Parts: sequence; structure tokens; C-alpha cells
Amino acid sequence: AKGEFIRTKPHVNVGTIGHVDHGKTTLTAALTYVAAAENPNVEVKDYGDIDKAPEERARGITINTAHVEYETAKRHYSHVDCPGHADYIKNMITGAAQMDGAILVVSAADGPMPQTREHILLARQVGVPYIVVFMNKVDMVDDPELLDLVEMEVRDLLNQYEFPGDEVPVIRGSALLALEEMHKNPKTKRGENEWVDKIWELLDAIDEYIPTPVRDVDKPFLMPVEDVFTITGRGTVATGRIERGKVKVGDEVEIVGLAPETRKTVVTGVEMHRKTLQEGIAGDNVGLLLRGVSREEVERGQVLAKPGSITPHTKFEASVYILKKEEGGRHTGFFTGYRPQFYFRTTDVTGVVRLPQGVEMVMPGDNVTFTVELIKPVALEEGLRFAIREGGRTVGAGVVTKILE
RNA sequence: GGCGCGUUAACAAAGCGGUUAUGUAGCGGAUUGCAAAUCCGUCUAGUCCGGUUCGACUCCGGAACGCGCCUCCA
Ligand SMILES: Nc1nc2c(ncn2[C@@H]2O[C@H](COP(=O)(O)OP(=O)(O)NP(=O)(O)O)[C@@H](O)[C@H]2O)c(=O)[nH]1
Ligand SMILES: [Mg+2]
Ligand SMILES: [Mg+2]
Ligand SMILES: [Mg+2]
Repeated sequence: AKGEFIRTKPHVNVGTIGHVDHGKTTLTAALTYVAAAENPNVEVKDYGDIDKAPEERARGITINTAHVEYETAKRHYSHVDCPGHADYIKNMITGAAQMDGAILVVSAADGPMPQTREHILLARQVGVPYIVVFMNKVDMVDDPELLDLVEMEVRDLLNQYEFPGDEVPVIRGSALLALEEMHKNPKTKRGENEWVDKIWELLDAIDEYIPTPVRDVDKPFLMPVEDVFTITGRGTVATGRIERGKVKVGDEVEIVGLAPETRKTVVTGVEMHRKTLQEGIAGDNVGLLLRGVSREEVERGQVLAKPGSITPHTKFEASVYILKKEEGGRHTGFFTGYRPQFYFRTTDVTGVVRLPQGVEMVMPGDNVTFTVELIKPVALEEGLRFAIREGGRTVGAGVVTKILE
């Protein structure tokens, strides 16, 4: 008769991002294990429990995001483990759309790779405010001077995308060794093992660097949909991180974006990690039960909002920076008619570029402003950041400056 | 969420890194006494957006839509 989520401690959303195989998943399992040893609430999550799909089992990689909860002495967490493969960045963006802070995982053996800087840029344009790096796989590095070099380059990479690279906490360690340790003896506490302690160093960094975001509960409700489930006996459920406002049961909301209609529905449920919540407020990784709505009347990319608060749009001008050749972007310029993919929070959508009279071409590494017309409407705001991806690579990072309509 | 499959002109159906495959009706037009048979003409050719190239329907990327199969239970 179920289990309510009591706000004993402040809740913050986190996740793991970084190049493929750098360790994101192992560290996630490691986090739940060490945190559990101290806090008995944390349900342990093993590597197999993270990458559970058969494609992930055989192919040996994280293809879609995984949601895991744990907590320290100070705050509760909702951890979203992201894919590092270049082919599945589409899903990496969706995870970053729910992070109040992100853990940048960088293998000491390889250093900052293509998806390292790619996730920095992307996470930024999807809302991720602060970052906590974690030099993983130190157990494979002999020369200490090399680890210094790794740390230095990761700081430069953060400062390249306007993050506070010099102030960002860089915790060296080894997720594999810490996880292994937690298996042999799960009673292990702080100060008992050096590898386990390096993970506690991490939890402490998260606790002290990533602040508990200012909650905008005074603004109109807005809940970017991240996932849609079909729960037997209950109905259709939407999940995501509340951006602003609050939501108690019996509240009416609109499903805006990716559809001509602006469907209405009443909420018959609200839960934070399988736990019923009184009323989910901003920063909550909820799960709302939508009345009358079917398994396909709502989808990721849309947005649950206060009825009337948002009116979906398609046209808009924005200030954009086209990535350079050596940033994983284009090597050739483009013109009007170019139809790339645009990313606004949990939304991916094709749009057409309309260059202004006076400009004919746009070269890589140029900061330019232009109009865009999406093939579908979506919750847009002046100031909202976004991404432009095409051909498997990110090509531009922009900011909405005026909604044409 | 993932993987696969389908997209050439009004429709049908090919080959090919470059100098015109091709068929078939709907319409138009010569023509017929009027038709018919037969020719002349017609119609978004490579769904769309990028890359390689002197050159792309053809090669490599992406996207849209459609359809299947797993995954997807706060
Ligand atoms: N030597 C060593 N190996 C490690 C460490 N952490 C993880 N590994 C190993 O490195 C490999 C990749 O780890 P991973 O699966 O990524 O935890 P990923 O970044 O989640 N992968 P993906 O990007 O595909 O989602 C695995 O073989 C894992 O066991 C570490 O600290 N040291
Ligand atoms: Mg992983
Ligand atoms: Mg089939
Ligand atoms: Mg459930």
C-alpha cells in the first residue's frame, strides 16, 4: 500500500556522460554499491541490471538511458546513465535534458576523445549547468605525469565550451576496482578501502559542487516528456523532469508540440521512482498518469504544461555557432534549404534553414543568426538553447532569439 | 528505445560514376465520313537534406513517411 517519497533530503538529478567505454556504466553500479553500504535505502544496481536489453547484452554497450536512484548523507539522487557511442547520441541528449549536473567520465588510459567534447557541448545546450569530472581507469596508468596531462586537457575542453574548467572538481579513480571490492565485501565503509574511498570522494564532489537548483515552482507548469509507458491496470504514463511549476493529482494539463492538436488531460497519478508523491514540484523526476490519453497520443519530445501557458511554434530566428571542422562538425559551408535536426530538451525535429537577405553561405566556425522552420510545432521560448545534428555529427549550437510564430 | 524493410516520371519496370532503356493508359493533336488501328505531343524520374567527385538516380551520411520484429512497465 505503496511507499511515499518523503523529502527527507534535497533531491538533485545527475547522470554520467563521456566517450564510449570510458566507464559510465561501471561507475554507476559502483555508485549504488558504495552509497548502499552507508545508506540502507539505496537498492543495489549491478552492471547487468543497467544494460539489461539483449542488444546491450550481446553488443556489449549502453544503447538507451537507464534510471537509477541512490543517496548520500546530504542529498537524494536520480541518476541517468547515458550512452557514449556516437551512433546513439540522440538518446544521450534526452538524458542530459534531465540533469541538474553531469559527471564527465574520462578514461585515464585514453584521455579526452570525440564524444568527450561532444557531450560537453550537447549537455550544455540541453540545460546541464555544472559538471563533475571523474578520471576513470587510473589503475591502467603508470606515469603519474600522464594523469596530470589528462586532467589539464579536460579542463581546457570545459573552458572551450564556457564551463568553469579550472574550478571543476576532477576526481581520479577506478570504477572497476571499487565495484569489484563492493562485491567481495558489501559491508565496506569509508576509510576501509582506497578505491571505494575515491568513489566517496566523488559523492562528496557531487554533494558540494552541483547545487540544488533554484526551484521555479512559481512559474507555470512545464514537464518535458522523456518517456511513455503503458502500465497494465492503470493507463498511460509520461515521465520527465519538471522544469517549472507543481503538479498534484486532479490537475489538468495540456500535451503541446509534435501534433496539430493541443490535447487536454487530467492527472490521476504522480510518482518519483515507483513512489507516490503528494505533489511533484520542479526538479522532480516524476511519472504522471494521464487520463483518457492513449499509449500513442503522447510521446517523447512533447511537453506537459499548464493549459494555455504554452502555444507550440515552428518559425523562429536564433543566434548560432557552427562547430569547426576539428570540433566534429562540417568542413563545408551551407545555405538556405539545408534541413538538419534540431534538439530542444527531449525533442528532436527536422527544420529548414532560411538565411537572411544579405547572407548567402555559412562557414564552419562562424557565429551567425538565421531563421528556422520546423516541420512540426514544439514548446519554444526566447532564450532556449538547442542543438543541430546531421550525418551523425553535431554541426551547430544555438539560442532562440525571437519566435516568429 | 533499437534493428530491418519500402520510396524512379500519372502508373508499370530496368540498367548504369557521365551522349537520351522501356512499357502503359488519362488529356491534347494530326488523321478517319465520325471512329477505330497507327504515329506527334504531354505528365514533379530518381522522396527530401548533406558528403565524396570535374561529374551522383548510381557511392557514403543524415531526414520524412509507411510497415514489420524486439525493447519499453511510474
Ligand atoms: N581497467 C579498468 N577497466 C574499467 C574500469 N571501469 C570500467 N572498465 C571496463 O571498461 C569497459 C567499458 O566500461 P563501461 O561498460 O563503459 O562501464 P561505458 O562508458 O558505460 N560504455 P558505453 O559508452 O558503451 O555506454 C568494460 O570492460 C569495463 O569493465 C576501470 O576503472 N579500470
Ligand atoms: Mg555505458
Ligand atoms: Mg517485414
Ligand atoms: Mg510501476
